[PDB]
Amino acid sequence: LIVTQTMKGLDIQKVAGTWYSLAMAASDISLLDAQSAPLRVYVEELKPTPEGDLEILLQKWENDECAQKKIIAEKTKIPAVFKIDALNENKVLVLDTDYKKYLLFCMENSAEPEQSLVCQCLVRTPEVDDEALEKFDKALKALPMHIRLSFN
Amino acid sequence: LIVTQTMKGLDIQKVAGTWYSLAMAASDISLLDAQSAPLRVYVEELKPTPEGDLEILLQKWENDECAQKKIIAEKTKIPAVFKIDALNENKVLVLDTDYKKYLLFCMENSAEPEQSLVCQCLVRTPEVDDEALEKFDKALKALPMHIRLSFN
Repeated sequence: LIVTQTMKGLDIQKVAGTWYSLAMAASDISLLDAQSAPLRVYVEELKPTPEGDLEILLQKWENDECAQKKIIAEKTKIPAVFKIDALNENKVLVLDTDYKKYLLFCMENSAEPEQSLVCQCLVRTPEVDDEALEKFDKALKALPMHIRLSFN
Repeated sequence: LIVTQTMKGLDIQKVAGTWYSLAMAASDISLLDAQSAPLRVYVEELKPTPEGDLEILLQKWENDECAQKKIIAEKTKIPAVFKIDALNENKVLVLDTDYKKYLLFCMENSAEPEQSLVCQCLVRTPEVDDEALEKFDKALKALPMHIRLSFN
């Protein structure tokens, strides 16, 4: 990705609160094949830390259960780009957000071969509104997504 | 679906030959979740029978293997609509085909609650041409597809 495709003037403190994963897209089928993929998560909550970092509350499908996992994304030199300092490092890219309604973000795997990428459209409330989905779609044409999910 | 969304003037004898599954879409995520779903098949070949019926050579993911399954779709009173006379009956709807390049078809589950539906874009040769994908996309806007796959 590029620094221009990311958001500009992002205020991490305004993304706080709960969010709902509405749609999912991925560059490689496998990445979201079954409930399988390690990138097949659902953002439940976003909590920024005073030092500017990003705490993310996810939920996964684990052993017929809905597992809660908490991972922290560290602030990098570039805004809207966060790093999940793990054995396998991941970068959380925030593309666009109005803070109030939607929030589009992606997770990129560097270690992998080409560009393992996965994005999510997050809505504040599960309203019968579809501006978020639209914004999502427009923001994904410029990317090679091979799988596309939309949730009930 | 409706008799107008199906093809008109379809010549089953011209669809003979081999085909490749290029893209997949489904009305319900589950239907194509992992290699899982019973509708997660890949058309390898289409062989029409003299009596007008349709023999389909599929391949599935079975026990870490690529299983070959042959099912026959019986000719119904309406053209481009075929029935897979099974315990669980299924209807194979052919939407549009130029016989030479692409072929768009869907599989609908009647027994299910609402409208279990799954469609495939089939190409003759895996060319670097994308008219088929386009035709596929246009033919799916008028349908509630929640999952969308595209193969390497």
